[PDB]
Amino acid sequence: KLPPGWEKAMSRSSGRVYYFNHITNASQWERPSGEPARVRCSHLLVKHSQSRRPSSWRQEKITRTKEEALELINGYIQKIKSGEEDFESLASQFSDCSSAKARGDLGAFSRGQMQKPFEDASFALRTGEMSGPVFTDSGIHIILRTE
Ligand SMILES: Cn1nc(CO)c2ccccc21
Ligand SMILES: Cn1nc(CO)c2ccccc21
Ligand SMILES: Cn1nc(CO)c2ccccc21
Repeated sequence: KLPPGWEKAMSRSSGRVYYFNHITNASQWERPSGEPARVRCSHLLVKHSQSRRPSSWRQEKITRTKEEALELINGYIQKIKSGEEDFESLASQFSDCSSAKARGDLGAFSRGQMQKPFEDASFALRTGEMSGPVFTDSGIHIILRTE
């Protein structure tokens, strides 16, 4: 039926069908469109107190809760989807990953290099697509597949 990871669901608030991807946590109204040795991704990381390393270039001691991290991630996704902000702009300003200085770009990678949920989401994204919140031991990620 649908590309890897996609399923149909019903909006609680509207009653209209939508599509959700359980690998990437992406969700959208439109039916999803249409694997490579490597992908290229950018990400925005929000760390929390249970991150493997609760520290970043933004904050020496990261104290926010995982739930608070998820709310930040949700808010960034909303601004990216509305066009109010660009992913690259938000990553540069707010990613707790040092890749913030490269607008979140991580370069190209294969399977067997990244943390597993990150890898799975990255390879399930089509070129140009963005994930929903993806959880790893680093924190919570928004992932943008660029190649
Ligand atoms: C961890 N990481 N990975 C990349 C790849 O762009 C990068 C670039 C600048 C700073 C930190 C970085
Ligand atoms: C600048 N740069 N680039 C990469 C991966 O390409 C990387 C990984 C760890 C730290 C810095 C890094
Ligand atoms: C080893 N590894 N795994 C991930 C996935 O979060 C990651 C992100 C940035 C730099 C290195 C990284």
